[PDB]
Formats: sequence, C-alpha cells, structure tokens
Amino acid sequence: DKIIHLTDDSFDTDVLKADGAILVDFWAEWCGPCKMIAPILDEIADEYQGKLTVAKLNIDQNPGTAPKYGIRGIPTLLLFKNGEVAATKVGALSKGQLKCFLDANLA
Repeated sequence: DKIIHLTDDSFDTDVLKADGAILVDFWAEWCGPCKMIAPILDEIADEYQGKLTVAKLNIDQNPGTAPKYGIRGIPTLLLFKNGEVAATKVGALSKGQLKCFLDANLA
C-alpha cells in the first residue's frame, strides 16, 4: 500500500538519498518467518505514514544488497535515517516488538 518495493538498482535513490526514516525489510518467499511479519509491516506502514516509510527488498530478485550490509539471514530489518543505518532487528517479531523498536529509534 504505502510500502515501497525495492531493487538493487533503486536502493540508492529510494533509501540512501531519502529524507526521513526508512525501514527496510529483507525477505523471500521460502522464509516462513518473513511471511508472518509481512502483515505486520502493512499495519506499521499506515500507522507511521508520515514519520516513516516502509520498504521491502526481495533478496531472490535482488541478491546484491544484503551482502553490502553484512546481512546473513532473514528476516532482517534495517532502519535508515538519510543514507545510513541507525538500528538493526533480526528474526521473527511481533507488532508490539516492532513498535517498541520504532519508539526507541524514531525521532
């Protein structure tokens, strides 16, 4: 919905040159946990619309990004603040968990 689907080629423009925080989620279809935190990213996206942009990057279609940030497995969450990594979250999580992670890292 408000979620931006990324690619290795658009990552620079969409994430690094952006103004305002962006939460990047590295996912794939074969990753069960990813699919479960997906509907959660939908909720957060509309609820934090205005203070945060939620972006998804499918590592099967874009195998080049993850290795640039030392991402070993998925799911992985990277929160950016104008071109740089602010905080990282790994493994399955809940809406509450993500909201606490966002309250602790967003301005």
